[PDB]
Amino acid sequence: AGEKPVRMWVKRF
Amino acid sequence: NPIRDIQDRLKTAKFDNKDDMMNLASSLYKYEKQLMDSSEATLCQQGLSNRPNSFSQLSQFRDSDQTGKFWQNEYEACKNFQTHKERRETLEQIIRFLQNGAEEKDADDLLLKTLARAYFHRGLLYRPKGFSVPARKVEAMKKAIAYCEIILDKNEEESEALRIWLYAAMELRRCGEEYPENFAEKLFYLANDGFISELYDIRLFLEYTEREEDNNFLDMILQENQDRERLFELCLYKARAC
Amino acid sequence: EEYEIPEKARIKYKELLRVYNNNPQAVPESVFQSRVARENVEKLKSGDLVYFKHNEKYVEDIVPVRISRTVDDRMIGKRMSADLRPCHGDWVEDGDLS
RNA sequence: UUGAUGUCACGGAACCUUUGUUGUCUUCGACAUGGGUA
Ligand SMILES: [Zn+2]
Repeated sequence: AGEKPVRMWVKRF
Repeated sequence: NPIRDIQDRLKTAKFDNKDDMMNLASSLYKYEKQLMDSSEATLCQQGLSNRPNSFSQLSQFRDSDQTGKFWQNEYEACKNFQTHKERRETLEQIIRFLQNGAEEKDADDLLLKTLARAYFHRGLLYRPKGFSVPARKVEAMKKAIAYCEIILDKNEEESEALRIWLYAAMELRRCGEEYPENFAEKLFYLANDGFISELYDIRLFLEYTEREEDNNFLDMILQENQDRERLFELCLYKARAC
Repeated sequence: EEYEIPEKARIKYKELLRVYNNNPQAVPESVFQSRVARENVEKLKSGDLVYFKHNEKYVEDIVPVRISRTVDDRMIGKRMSADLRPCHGDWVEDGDLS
């Protein structure tokens, strides 16, 4: 539920 | 319509203004009173127009929030009713409505003056039912004294409160009761206040003379105009003065 | 860039919550229900992730998921003529008569 | 906590007056659900 921010890899086009 | 009166007060009402807020309170007070009585005005089933604006104005008034001035005008309506039955009934309603305000510590003197005067006038209207003086008449005159003494403690020389105190004290004497404790002191203060050119007050100054032998008020009595309705009272007063 | 939440949008969202919870056609399995329905959310708290619609400074509508319900911004009393409403009825305006 | 040759206080009905009343058919059909694809 987003209580702790998380870093993830995102790919866009 | 009491409701139509409230609606008109809401159209032109300035809350900083005191004249408008007195009229608005009068319309609100009158509407509530007609509801308690099962009068034919209770058949009005309509409501206030412009609800969002009417609600805001009414909500500001309740946060901004006189009882004395509304009821004072209700008493002045009593004094004009011809029949004693009409006056006795309306004095009944004034006494019961103003009893709550008298209990409050922060009680306006106008509220207390109106209630004491309503007790005195109701005391005059008690019809005897026996050989004895009515016990209710004595109680009414004593209650009027008690309310006036609330005002007189704060201000020992309140003009109207002294007169109502002295009116009830005289009627206690007429009922076979003795004068109250401070009758001599309350009577002296009204003499200091001045002279009132009213028949119902001249007799108070004559009582002052008979106790203090002060001649200043006597010549004023003898100069009264003789065009009044109760001429027999004035002739008796001048004979006492002469 | 932030937008303000008026009391109107909070009331609409609180109406949305009770619609999710009181669903007679909801799936019997609480795992298949949404987070709003499963945990029985009854108010909007800090740190909640939502989708919001805003105009200029203020926000308009709030939904918990991408495709959700659009709660009406008026009571149904405002959707009929004021003359057709009950002569003695309830208060459908803004603010509380209490 | 009385005073005395003098108390009808069993000498005095908390008494009198006010409708828990008013308004409401045990009635009934359209959804529910949030993405997925690129
Ligand atoms: Zn109607």
